[PDB]
Amino acid sequence: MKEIKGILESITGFSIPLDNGEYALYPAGRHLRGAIGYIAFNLDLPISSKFLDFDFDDIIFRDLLPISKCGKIFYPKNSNSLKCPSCNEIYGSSVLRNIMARGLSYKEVIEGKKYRLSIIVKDEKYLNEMEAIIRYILSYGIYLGNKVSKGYGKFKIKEYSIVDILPVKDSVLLLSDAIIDGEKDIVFSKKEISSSKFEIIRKRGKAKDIIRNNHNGFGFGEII
Amino acid sequence: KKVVLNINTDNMCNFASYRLMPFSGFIVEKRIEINDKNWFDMIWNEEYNKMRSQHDKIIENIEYLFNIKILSKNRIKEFWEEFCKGQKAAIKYITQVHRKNPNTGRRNWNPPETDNEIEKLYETAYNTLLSLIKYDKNKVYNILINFNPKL
Amino acid sequence: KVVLNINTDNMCNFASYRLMPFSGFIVEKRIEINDKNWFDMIWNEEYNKMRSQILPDMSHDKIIENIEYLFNIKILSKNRIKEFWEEFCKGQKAAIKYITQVHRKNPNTGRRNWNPPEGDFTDNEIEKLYETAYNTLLSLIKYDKNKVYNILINFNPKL
Amino acid sequence: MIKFIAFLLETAKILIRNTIELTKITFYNNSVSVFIETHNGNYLFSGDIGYPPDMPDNVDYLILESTQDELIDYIERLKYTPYKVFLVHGEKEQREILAKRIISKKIRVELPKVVLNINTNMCNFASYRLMPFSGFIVEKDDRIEINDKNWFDMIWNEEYNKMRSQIVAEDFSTMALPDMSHDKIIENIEYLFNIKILSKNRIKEFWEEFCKGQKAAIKYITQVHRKNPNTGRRNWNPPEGDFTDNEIEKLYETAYNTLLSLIKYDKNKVYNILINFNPKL
Amino acid sequence: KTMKKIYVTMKTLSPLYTGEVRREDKEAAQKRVNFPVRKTATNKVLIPFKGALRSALEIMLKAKGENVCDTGERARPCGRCVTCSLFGSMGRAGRASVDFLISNDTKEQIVRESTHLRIERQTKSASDTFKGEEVIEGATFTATITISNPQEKDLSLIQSALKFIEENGIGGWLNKGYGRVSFEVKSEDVATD
Amino acid sequence: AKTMKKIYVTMKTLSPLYTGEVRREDKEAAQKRVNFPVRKTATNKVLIPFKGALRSALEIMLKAKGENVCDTGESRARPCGRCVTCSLFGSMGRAGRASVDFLISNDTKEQIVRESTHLRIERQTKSASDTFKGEEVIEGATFTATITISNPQEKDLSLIQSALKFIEENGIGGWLNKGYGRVSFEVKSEDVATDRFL
Ligand SMILES: [Zn+2]
Ligand SMILES: [Zn+2]
Repeated sequence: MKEIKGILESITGFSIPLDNGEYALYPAGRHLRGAIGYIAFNLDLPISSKFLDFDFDDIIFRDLLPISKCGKIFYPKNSNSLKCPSCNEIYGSSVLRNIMARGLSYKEVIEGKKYRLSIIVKDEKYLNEMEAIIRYILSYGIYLGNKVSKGYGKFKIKEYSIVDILPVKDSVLLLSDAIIDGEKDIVFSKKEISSSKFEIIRKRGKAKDIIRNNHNGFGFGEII
Repeated sequence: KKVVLNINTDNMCNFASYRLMPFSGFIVEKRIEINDKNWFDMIWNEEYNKMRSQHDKIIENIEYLFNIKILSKNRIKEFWEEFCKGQKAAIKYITQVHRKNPNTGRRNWNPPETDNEIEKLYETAYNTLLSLIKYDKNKVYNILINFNPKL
Repeated sequence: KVVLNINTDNMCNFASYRLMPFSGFIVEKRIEINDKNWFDMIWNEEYNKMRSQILPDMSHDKIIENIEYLFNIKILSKNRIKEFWEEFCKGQKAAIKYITQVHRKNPNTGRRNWNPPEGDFTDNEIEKLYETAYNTLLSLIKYDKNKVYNILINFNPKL
Repeated sequence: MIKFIAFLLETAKILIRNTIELTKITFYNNSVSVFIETHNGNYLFSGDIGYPPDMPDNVDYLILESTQDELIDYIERLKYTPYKVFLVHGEKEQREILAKRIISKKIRVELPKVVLNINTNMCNFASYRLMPFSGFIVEKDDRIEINDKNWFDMIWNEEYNKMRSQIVAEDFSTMALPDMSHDKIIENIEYLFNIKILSKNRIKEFWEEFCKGQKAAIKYITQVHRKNPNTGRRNWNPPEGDFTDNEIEKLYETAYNTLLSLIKYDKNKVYNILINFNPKL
Repeated sequence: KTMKKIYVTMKTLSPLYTGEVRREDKEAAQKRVNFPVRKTATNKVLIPFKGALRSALEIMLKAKGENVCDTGERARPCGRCVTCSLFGSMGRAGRASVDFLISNDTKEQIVRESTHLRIERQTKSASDTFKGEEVIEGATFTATITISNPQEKDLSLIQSALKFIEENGIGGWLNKGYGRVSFEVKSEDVATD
Repeated sequence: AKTMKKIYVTMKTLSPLYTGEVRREDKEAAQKRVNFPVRKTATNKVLIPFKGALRSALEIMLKAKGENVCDTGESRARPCGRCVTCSLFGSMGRAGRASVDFLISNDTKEQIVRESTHLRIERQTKSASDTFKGEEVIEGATFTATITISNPQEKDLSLIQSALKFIEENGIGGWLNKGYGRVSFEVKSEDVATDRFL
């Protein structure tokens, strides 16, 4: 049970359009999965062959919450923002920046900031599978958010560290959105290359918050 | 007493048994660092900024001025932006764009699509939107929705 | 390591940061930082190698006072100060030759190529003002480029 | 123009007794050689030699090869002897040994961005003519030129002037100026703004030199107000009006005193003063 | 699988303009510059680089006679052309993903505020002026073209569209001389890391 | 659609040539050593705005013939999108067919840009009241610009050459009343199939 800890810098800005008009303040781990899925698809790996399944544990992509100036990690309930325990920074809406292109109205979060990579492999076969794509993305670049082909959302890894997992026991604070059948609306997709099938898979669950026993886990539902 | 260099040491010539490069410097004292002009343009900007830290009649008139392009979609959007900002920004905005420059004589309104008629239509724009600056914001929204679809 | 080979006089103060406008040559030698003098000496050393194979001292305040006085009588105009800046910038032997050229009393005419003084002065003293001008402008050549520029932009800004 | 690699020829861009007409191309037998004609040239790629071959009818260029007597026999018996022969496809010393004999028959050889000399002396040392020179290679966007230390001296002096006249001593950094109330500052700068002594460029330049400290503003206002000894001219714009000569001087003095009195006011205060006059900054 | 990587270096030979798209940054620069250049928050200049490629290949391959749809106009990619297979269609994902053209340089070195006019033709005098910002010449920009499942007709089409960008220009104000550039290209095939 | 007209224009100055420096930082850096710097590239080559010269030349000459050509000269005016200058140089709803490159010189500043000394003389005293320095591009300096016309008609060549004789008569750049900017044009025209890069 190892990890892939990483500081990723946005070279180009990124955009993820949640419902009713809201945009993601940070890139989610579902996008870090999806992009690595395309990457493995073109790298001919068994990770690629498995990425169709959502319940695929082993390799789990926690969301990419941002790093503060104090070398630590921002934490989010009822607070559409991010705060850190050093209490130095509030990362929020101000980072959105509305872009009016030709006929296109959308918003993105600006670049120049740093985000976490944390892929908790449990079996070492998929650790080697993950090492190869980490040594790929270090070479070229990963594309998170919409408009990947236009160039939006390039992240360069500055630090590829193969760290080790010490599990957690609590009954804890959700870093992302659990899927318990609570009240948070969580929407995502299952775009299927070599089937020409796209489906928007919608779910409900818990917001990003207070949470209590087994907790055999914890990339929508993450907690620490 | 220490020295640190902050300019690229890669695109440099070789001549006369010394690997030399002509370069422009900005020797800073703190160590003694040698910076280029990009750092000096930076510091010059950032010290600058630092110092730089410190009712049917209006419908008929707006329907007239939409066709001869005096008031325009950008003008509707920014006048409605001043109204949505409040009332002081509205008076400041229409005072600013009605402000005929005493040097050149050209107003900031868009031209109609004589000079007496030009002044009369620009005054019509002033009394029209300055009358509109006092009404309720819902009425301003419904009148401005008809001509600019977005705002 | 890196060695600067420049005396750090003429350092201004931009906000809270001390600052020097400067031009030089990165030398990958001790990664030395060398001035233009270096380049002139090494150019002439390679010229001699290639072809082979086939000043009085005056105080600074006295220099300001004398250049002040000679500026007021218009012996040292800004045309003279500008051309002296050109001939000093070109080098020192050029500045020596230029100052000897303007100070050389021509044996056939008896005329110095300076500008005459404004005002009534005896011919002996007018000559002594000329010799004073020779002494200061020659003594100016012993200094570096930076103090020469800083001295003569108070009298000809643009020089 | 032949570019050596085989043999490329740039006129049609062909690369090496009936006549095929593409650039008149015609293959004579070597006992095979090709004679190409173009408006700028009559080139001959001979190939190798074996004894009575078939030389073309004027062969302006003759690109031959050898590794010795037969090469020269073929160098003769060709009407209108070539301008330049080319010695290819052989060992270098044997090519030079043949080439000495093509020079003895007075025929020129060449053994296998535009660059401009902006130089100026000569020496006759050894077999070749020369001039020793240390210089500079500039690589402009369509030329590559050669210069000496006089040109480097001129651009070095231009860089020194451009970099000295770019940073003042205590600008943007951290007394005895005049003092006058805000109301008289209003009346004076209104009056000196209608007539053009205090104009929007001058208010803007006061704003930049005030943001760069009080002393930069004092230096700017003094050098604007400094009357020349010779011309007697100050760097103000002339007032538009009758003002004969003495209230001209009192009016420039009013501009001097009003700006110098405005200097010790607060930065936000002089900002609220100036934007009524110059809306920009 | 093979993945084409096309490193695209662009030396500008003419002033360059691309309008800022960020609305709050546009009103932030509007009191100073009427036409702000599209910048980063890293303070770097990026240029849109896919629709120039797609438009170049569209007009060129159109007049060659290859069946392409014009994605200028109600524009709808088909899914059939060389253009829809290369750069993308509605359903089928684009084989080519082309980066923004970020400069190797920052903004205080390469983009400068400038002056543009509108001159009356009878009085021969500047009737209007405005501060549009513009990118200096010789400023080198960089992108990577990520092509997946390549054909043999992929190198030539990308360099042909790059030469069409070299003659038409990139960015905005394309008819008053803005954006005339040159391209240096370096290609590689990557299959296994 | 299938063809483009290419107009290689080589222009050689028969007079001193002044166009103004446009960039604020370049101007303010050279508002000290010279007071009217000319337009430079950062590759140190002289820029001349060419499209407005041709567009102005065509609009004056076509209003002289009485054709229903508009005028984008007055403040904040409107391209009607229906004239021949509106078809050639563009409107607000449609772009211009004739993409007009900047007049790029083949030399740099030390070869063609010279500083100067321009004066203002008092009429009664006959003395120099004012002095100011201003850069100019020399006579005999030559420049290139490529005008590329997509969707060509028959008359784009004739209108572009006619505009170039009008530019020769009036001048190009600034200080046109003092004799600056009088030039001569040479044109090499070529028809092009648009797919020649394939
Ligand atoms: Zn299609
Ligand atoms: Zn029109």
